[PDB]
Amino acid sequence: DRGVSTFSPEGRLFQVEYSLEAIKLGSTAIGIATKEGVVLGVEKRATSPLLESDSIEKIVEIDRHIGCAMSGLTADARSMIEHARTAAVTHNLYYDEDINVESLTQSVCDLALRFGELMSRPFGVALLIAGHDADDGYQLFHAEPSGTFYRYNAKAIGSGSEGAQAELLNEWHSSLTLKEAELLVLKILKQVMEEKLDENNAQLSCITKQDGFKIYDNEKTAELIKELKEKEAAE
Amino acid sequence: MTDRYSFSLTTFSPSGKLGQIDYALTAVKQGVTSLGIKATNGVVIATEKKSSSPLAMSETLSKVSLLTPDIGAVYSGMGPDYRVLVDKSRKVAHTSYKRIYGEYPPTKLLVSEVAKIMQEATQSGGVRPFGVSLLIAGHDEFNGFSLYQVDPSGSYFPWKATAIGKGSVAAKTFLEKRWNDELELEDAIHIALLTLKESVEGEFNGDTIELAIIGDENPDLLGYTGIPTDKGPRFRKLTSQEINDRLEAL
Amino acid sequence: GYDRALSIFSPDGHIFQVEYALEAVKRGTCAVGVKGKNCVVLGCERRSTLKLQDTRITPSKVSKIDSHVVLSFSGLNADSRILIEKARVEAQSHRLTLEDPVTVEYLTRYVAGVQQRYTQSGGVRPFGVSTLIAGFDPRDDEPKLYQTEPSGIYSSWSAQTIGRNSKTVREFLEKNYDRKEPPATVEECVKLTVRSLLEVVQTGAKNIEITVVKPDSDIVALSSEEINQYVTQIEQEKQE
Amino acid sequence: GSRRYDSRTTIFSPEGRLYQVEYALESISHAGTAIGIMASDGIVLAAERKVTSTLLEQDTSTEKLYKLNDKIAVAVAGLTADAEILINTARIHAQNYLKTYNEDIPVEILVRRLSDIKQGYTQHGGLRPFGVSFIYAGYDDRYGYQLYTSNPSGNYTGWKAISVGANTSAAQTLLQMDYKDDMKVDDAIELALKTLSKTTDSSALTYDRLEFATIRKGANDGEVYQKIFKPQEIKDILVKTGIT
Amino acid sequence: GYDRHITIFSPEGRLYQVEYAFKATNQTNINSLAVRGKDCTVVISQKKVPDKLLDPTTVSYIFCISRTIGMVVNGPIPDARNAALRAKAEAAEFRYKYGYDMPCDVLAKRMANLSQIYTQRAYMRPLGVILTFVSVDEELGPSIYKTDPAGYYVGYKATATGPKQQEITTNLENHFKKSKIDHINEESWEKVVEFAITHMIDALGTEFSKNDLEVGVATKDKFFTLSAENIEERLVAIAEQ
Amino acid sequence: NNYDGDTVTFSPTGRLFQVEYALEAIKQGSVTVGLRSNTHAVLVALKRNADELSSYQKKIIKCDEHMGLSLAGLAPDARVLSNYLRQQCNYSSLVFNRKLAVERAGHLLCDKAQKNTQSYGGRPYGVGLLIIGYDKSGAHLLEFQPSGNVTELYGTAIGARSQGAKTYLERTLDTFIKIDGNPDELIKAGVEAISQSLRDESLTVDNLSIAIVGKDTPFTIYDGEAVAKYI
Amino acid sequence: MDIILGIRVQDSVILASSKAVTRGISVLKDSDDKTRQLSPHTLMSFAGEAGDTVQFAEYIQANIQLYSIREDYELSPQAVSSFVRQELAKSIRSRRPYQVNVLIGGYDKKKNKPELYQIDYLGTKVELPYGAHGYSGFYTFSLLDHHYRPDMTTEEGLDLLKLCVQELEKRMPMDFKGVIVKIVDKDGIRQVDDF
Amino acid sequence: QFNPYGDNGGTILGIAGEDFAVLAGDTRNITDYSINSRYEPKVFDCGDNIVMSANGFAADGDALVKRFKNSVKWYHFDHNDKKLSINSAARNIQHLLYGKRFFPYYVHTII
Amino acid sequence: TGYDLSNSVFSPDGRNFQVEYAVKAVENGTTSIGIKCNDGVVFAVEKLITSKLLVPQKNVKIQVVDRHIGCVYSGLIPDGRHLVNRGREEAASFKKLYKTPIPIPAFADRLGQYVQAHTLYNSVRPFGVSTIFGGVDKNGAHLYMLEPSGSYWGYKGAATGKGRQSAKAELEKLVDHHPEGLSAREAVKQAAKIIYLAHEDNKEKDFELEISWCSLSETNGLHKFVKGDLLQEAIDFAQKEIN
Ligand SMILES: [Cl-]
Ligand SMILES: [Mg+2]
Repeated sequence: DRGVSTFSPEGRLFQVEYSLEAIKLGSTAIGIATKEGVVLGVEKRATSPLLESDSIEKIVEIDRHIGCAMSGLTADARSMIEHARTAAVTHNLYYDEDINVESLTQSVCDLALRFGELMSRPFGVALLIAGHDADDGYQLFHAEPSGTFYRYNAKAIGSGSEGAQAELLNEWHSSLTLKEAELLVLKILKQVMEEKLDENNAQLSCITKQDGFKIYDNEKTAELIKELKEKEAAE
Repeated sequence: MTDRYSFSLTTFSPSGKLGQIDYALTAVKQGVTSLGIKATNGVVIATEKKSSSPLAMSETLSKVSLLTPDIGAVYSGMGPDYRVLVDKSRKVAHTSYKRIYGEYPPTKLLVSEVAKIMQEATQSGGVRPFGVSLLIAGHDEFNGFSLYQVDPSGSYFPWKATAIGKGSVAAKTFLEKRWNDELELEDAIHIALLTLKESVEGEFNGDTIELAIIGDENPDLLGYTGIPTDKGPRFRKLTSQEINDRLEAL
Repeated sequence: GYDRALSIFSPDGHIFQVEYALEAVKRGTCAVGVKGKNCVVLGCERRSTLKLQDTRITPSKVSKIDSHVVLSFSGLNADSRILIEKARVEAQSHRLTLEDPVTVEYLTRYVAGVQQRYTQSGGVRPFGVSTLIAGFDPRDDEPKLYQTEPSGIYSSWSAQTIGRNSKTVREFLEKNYDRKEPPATVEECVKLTVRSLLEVVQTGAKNIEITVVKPDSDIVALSSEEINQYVTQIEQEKQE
Repeated sequence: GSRRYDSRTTIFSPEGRLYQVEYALESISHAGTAIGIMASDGIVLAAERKVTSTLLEQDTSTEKLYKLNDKIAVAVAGLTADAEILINTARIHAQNYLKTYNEDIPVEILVRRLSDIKQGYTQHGGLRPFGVSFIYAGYDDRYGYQLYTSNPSGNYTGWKAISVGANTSAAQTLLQMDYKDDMKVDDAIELALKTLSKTTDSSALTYDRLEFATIRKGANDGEVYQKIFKPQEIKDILVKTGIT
Repeated sequence: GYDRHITIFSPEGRLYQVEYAFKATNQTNINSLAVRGKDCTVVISQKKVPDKLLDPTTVSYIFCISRTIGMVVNGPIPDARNAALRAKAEAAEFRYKYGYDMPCDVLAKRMANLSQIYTQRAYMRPLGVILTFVSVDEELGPSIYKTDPAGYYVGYKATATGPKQQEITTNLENHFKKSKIDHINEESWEKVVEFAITHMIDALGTEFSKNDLEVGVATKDKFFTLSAENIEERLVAIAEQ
Repeated sequence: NNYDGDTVTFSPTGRLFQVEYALEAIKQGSVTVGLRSNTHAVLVALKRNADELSSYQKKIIKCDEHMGLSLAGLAPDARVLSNYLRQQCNYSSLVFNRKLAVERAGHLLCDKAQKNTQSYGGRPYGVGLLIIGYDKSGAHLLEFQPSGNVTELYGTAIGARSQGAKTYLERTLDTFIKIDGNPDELIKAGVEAISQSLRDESLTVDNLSIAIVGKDTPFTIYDGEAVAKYI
Repeated sequence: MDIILGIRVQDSVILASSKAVTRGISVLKDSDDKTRQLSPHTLMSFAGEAGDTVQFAEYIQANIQLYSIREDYELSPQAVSSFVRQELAKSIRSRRPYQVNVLIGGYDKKKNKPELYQIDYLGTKVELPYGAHGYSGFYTFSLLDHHYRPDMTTEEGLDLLKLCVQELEKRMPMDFKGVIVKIVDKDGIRQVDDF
Repeated sequence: QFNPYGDNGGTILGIAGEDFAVLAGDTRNITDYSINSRYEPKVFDCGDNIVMSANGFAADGDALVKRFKNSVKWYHFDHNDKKLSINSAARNIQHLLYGKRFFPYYVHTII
Repeated sequence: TGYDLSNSVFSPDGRNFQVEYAVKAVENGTTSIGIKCNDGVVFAVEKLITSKLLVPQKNVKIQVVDRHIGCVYSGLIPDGRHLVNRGREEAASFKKLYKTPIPIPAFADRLGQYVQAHTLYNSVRPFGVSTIFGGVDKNGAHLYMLEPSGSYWGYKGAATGKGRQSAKAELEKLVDHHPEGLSAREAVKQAAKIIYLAHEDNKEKDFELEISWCSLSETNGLHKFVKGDLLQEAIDFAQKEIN
């Protein structure tokens, strides 16, 4: 057939580029960073109404100061999350401190290109890693299966990403509050989702310095959805 | 500097055939004729010494090989494949039997070990099957005299008499007419020489024919005296002169 | 060792070996899971091409992983044994170190993780198996039903079906299963499970197997005559 | 490198089938028929040899019926050399179980182990599968008399009566017609031979073509006896049932 | 047609890579000959130095494997040297393990077994060489044993290898048909070398200078190669009768 | 064509296509410039962003107090190779109490890249590196290509549109080599050189990345408002 | 761990095991159950080196419970005892052997018979009408040689066991803090709460 | 028998003030009754405003300091030139020491 | 067809096409030569000045093995370095076990067997260099040239790379006109001339000359680079002969 680590004539790894296509088929995930916190939201996308939607775990804790959202082949993310959790706890054991968000992201990204003929293929999932540390403050990172990561003020991944990213381009400013960022994630998710957005098929979360990483209750998200509908109807 | 062939080179085709085994059997068909006949008081195995050049000393190339003192082997197919199988067969007779039980293996179990080695070359990574069929003749105390065929697949069958290689179809028919359950060893040698003459083109004598027997114990060939239980090898390779004597009464 | 990458990405972002493993699941006999208010029922199809079988000794379709958790499946039978063995070993290992039996979610997450590993390891193909894992957590009366598939994704289901003609039975369950009020009793839950299998099976009672799991390690398999009574009652009500 | 020459023996087709397993089953369909029939007081194993030659030494020959221990036997359909690799592994597993628990291995446990070995060759290692199907005939004190079959996929199932190898479709129809649950060993012997007699590709069924065996709990004082039939004994049972 | 790229059977029962290795044997366009005397074994080979920039003393296809065993190769020099180094190592290891000098025929068998493995195992290619081993064995006397890329080997009364092997072979065949003996009935090795050169001249139809030939001689307890001046002495004696 | 499936295969004209395809990944990467005098050595790098919300990808990596590089191509491969350089610099210090020579550092990178081009299964590195340093024989600049070829130079550039900067340096050779004991003027010449490879975009405060090493100057990276001076 | 006793009567097996856990100078606990249920009709008591005892017992328990799930069947006491013996016989030639002695009391549901197996740390197995490990047997075997009959009831077995414990409380130097008693019969395993 | 340990003597002293800290050590190095050196530095600046001394067997002491200095270097590389805090340095040193739990560094360390 | 896609496959000719393709990489490289003299050997190489930005005298191509052997090569430069690294390991293990420095014929076979091994398997690629090497040992001076196949011979003069035919012609004249032999200092001058004459094949870009030598009288049998006045004297001699 052909090598798994083969370069194309344009200078790209075939398998990495093909894994990026798998990520485009995944459900939408959006992250927005502010000076009051970082918000992480996802489309759950249940395949049938009999599927108990609360069991769809696409937003995940890594440590108290670091959260994570995913998009693509979500089964592939489990070993990445396991590595991130171990790296976070291990660094606390060795250094008696919280691990930097950038360093954690870098550790996850070191796994990415360990494939060949090590694992047999790249990961088929992208991650939004959000967190806080004392040095660089509130941060959001986009971790790809290429091994590259970019920091972002705001970022969308998955099926509605290019449409969502253009919307984040206009809406984001440096003075955004946390409440404003929550509504903005819900707004953009509602725009790109196929099914109608409610508390059962979409999930919010955030990371603040005081309270750490929290996945929002369905009752709490429901109120923020009701608040969004009223403010859009207001003009 | 890596052996990356960890996968099978013999696989099933859509029709259920194992191609490499069939092709190995084709290589055996092209090979020179060899045969085996079982008598009441012995077994005979025989083949043609097809000399590659008249300058070559055909005595140095032994197609008929001693495996144990009571077991012998002959082949049809690829000679080098046979030679390494004889080396492995001799060794496995010691390692997996004599060093455990203090005695040589019975014919059927040595055959079984050779068969196993040939099966593994039909399934293991990065190898082709052996391109030979073997005829193994032997004696042991509890089973008596026996004759076995072993094919490239690892399959083996016991025979009263048979032939393999070039003219095996004709030779097997000739043996069906002549064989009976009351044959003495000398009668079986006579029938072996008659059968083999049909498949040989050129010269037919003791120098161009290789023949061995599994017969009576040969205390004169043992090399020592003083142990009553050790009576000598039952395997004996017939000399060039001994073959020519029987060709006059032919 | 044989290191060859069998599960790889294709230009359109698909892993064909994983998707072809789902086709093996589609071929397999139908399996269904329905959870009531205080029970879970696992229904399974037995194809009637095979008669002259010995039903005492033939491998049963529902397998106990521990005394409180069961696993049924659709797909390659031989593959399913490997997952069942690993799950049984992990169940005892969890009891040994945590001093507590596995939760149904934990056992599912383990089986799912094994399935995922076989989609990005060299020299191996994915499992041609999807599972339904059902039971009750220790000291808990809330019913649990999960599903896994060759890719390694897992999720919780009020009711679910897998295998051949699972599209049809999932259609049936989507209209007949009410979340606000599930099957209150064991009878109601078994009846709904048998009804859902009767959409596809197209034969009496020998082709249906039922296993009821209740809280506190109370697992029982129904006999032919017990199931045949449900089959009789369903069709007599249907004639109207 | 070496990738070029790899057949990839452990992959799915687009339809979700294992290529090599399916092709191995096609190989087995050409092998000599083997039949197993289970009765209330015993089990019968009957099998047809493939290589009819007058010069084959039959009384010392064994291609079909093999002993695994005193309580368990197998009938083979497929490559004999492949089967012997698996047979010797099964003989060892039985003795490992006896050494560990001081009890003879239950039939299903032995069958599962062999079936798991076959499964492994379809999922990993990049090697061809074993081109063998087994009929297992055995007894233990839990389930009594048992018949199983396994095939190259590693799947196994239990049976009251079953056939493997050639003409199984035809054979299984005939067995399904005449089999009854209250049947006995002597009747099952007759059924096995009659089924082979009709399905055989040969002109007539004779003693030199058959391997035959019984497992009876009709030994002296409630024990279980494995009888591998000799050539003369197969000839006698052919006259008795009225086939020759 | 991947059955022609690696060492697996073709439908005819053939190994094409083995056959193509046999063709690599003649790539050098050199002919070798070996004969046996009473007390000795002689091996001669053509020596061709086309480039004037080459150091002719380093151009050789005859190898001293051990004190008793010499080896001439027909085939490309890298594979020849591969085979030489292995044979040297095997001969030394044999002496260490079993306490006596490796016999010529046993070394030939060993190297032939190694060649067989390359015809059966896919990852190893055959060596594109024919190896002619010579000695005066302490049990068997003057000995010539030859190995090829099939893993075939046999003993020889005399032998020849190369593009024009058949012409040399028939010339030798016809001599032994007259004499009715398995060797050159001659006391000194010098006259056996003269026989070898003479019969190569007759068979190939070409004259030889001192620099056109390469000679190896096995006697009891040593194998040695002749210098250009030693060969010249041989050529003078042939011309003078 | 048929000879580009893996790195172990020569083409009929004696070419290694996988290595050449890896070389192509460098040309797609963002521009980076290297230059030196007798006293100092400078790296200048144009960092690339994904979009306006994203950060600009870091191009320069520190290897030791006296040595570091700039990258162009696959960043993860630059991380692997820079980590190897960090270790080799470190081994030299711990075992021999010796700062690793820049020339010897280049030789080590060459040999590491080579092994991936001759063996099956592996792939070539998909990145080019500009290594600067100050050792016992003064200032040095190296260019690394993943074919294995490493070259010592007065100045160079790699990446997209790098030919523009490379021509400027070829003209300026006699001027900038003489900028001794003046780091700001040497950086100016590097910033003016990288400007010749720009089209449409210009050098902003979070776009530009500069590094310097010299006689009494450790390897230090300047980003953000620290490079506003040079815009 | 100090005293473990076993006695096989007509229709049951009774195991008695001491409650004390002592480290050096102090008695750390006086209510320790030195036993594990391997299967519903098979109980294993144990004594030996600290740590090793529980680790070995729980390891055996896990393996028998694994077998029970896999086959949906209970192994006979004889089969469990043979498995345990092999594990100990393997252990004795290891880098660090298990220093654990055990009694296995089981009711064989097939044969309708109680069975008692005594196995030491070397893998020395014997089936016995009554058994003990350590210094206990120096006092208790002579008693049982006098008072034991094979046709005794479970109540008679418990009285005979009281006579063993009284003797051990009189003549042994260590305070073993009484015994937990467990009965294994056709109905399973139960603990005698007052002894 | 070979003894892998030795005693190089020496004495060290750490005192913490309100906005400062001192680490003092004598400069004498000895074996048995011989003086090896009258000035052999034992207290080291390790970077990030941390001073260290590992007194006892000097070869193990030098090895430990060398490994910690290297740990600071790699902490900078791996975590974006972040300053290693004294509490974090201490926890790192615990792992360096406990790594040789069954073949210890024969030293008493103060930072 | 398909016989050229995989290393170690014989074609129906009896050829290994992958090795022949490696030779094309060698033919594409710059010119390098070797001259055997009375008591030693001289090595020289053409270094193409791609740009003014290349630092003169810094990108050294000729490599030393042990202290007595010089190695130069044409083709893929990294493959040459890999081969010299192996050569250094082989020379070290020889000296470790046997004490004496590795003889030149012994060293030649160590490289030869290693290069030949990279024609035995499809999992590796052949070497894309031809290597000219030699020095002084106990038996005197030795010059060798080693090809991608593993093939090597001893030489009076050797040449490889793009200008090899031009160089070979010039070397052949020296062999005919000096049968009694050439001195070490003469061989340096002649080496400069031959590289300058061979530069007509790579005449687009200007070049830099690099020479090294081992000689019993002139360097005590050790490998040294020709530097300073002796290098300039050889350049002047070469410049005079072309004009
Ligand atoms: Cl050998
Ligand atoms: Mg091969």
